[PDB]
Amino acid sequence: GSSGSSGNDDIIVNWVNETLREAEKSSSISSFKDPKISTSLPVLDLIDAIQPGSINYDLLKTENLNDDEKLNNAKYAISMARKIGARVYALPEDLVEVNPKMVMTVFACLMGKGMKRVSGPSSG
Repeated sequence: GSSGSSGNDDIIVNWVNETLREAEKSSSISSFKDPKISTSLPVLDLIDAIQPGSINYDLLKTENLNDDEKLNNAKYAISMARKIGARVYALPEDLVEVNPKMVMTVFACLMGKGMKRVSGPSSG
């Protein structure tokens, strides 16, 4: 749930964690500059957590990845985004190096659901 202050930019991380927690995922992040992101674990699981059936670990690697594999993972993650409707403008090449320069549109776009507004003072 959006328990807290729905709006801040720090929620971009909390959400990712929660969303995965409620989904019972083994992926997560610590900050916009998280290492695990290199494997696209938190970025891949985050999507599935919302729409089960898209991400198929079967095709994924998530095992001793490398400059080569790591990439394929980045390209796949972004691919799904658009599939579900996450028109993003970034490159999987920079994502492999946990670069917040391109990821700025990665998570942000996904967080598009978080930020919101209501008429009455409702918490959630």
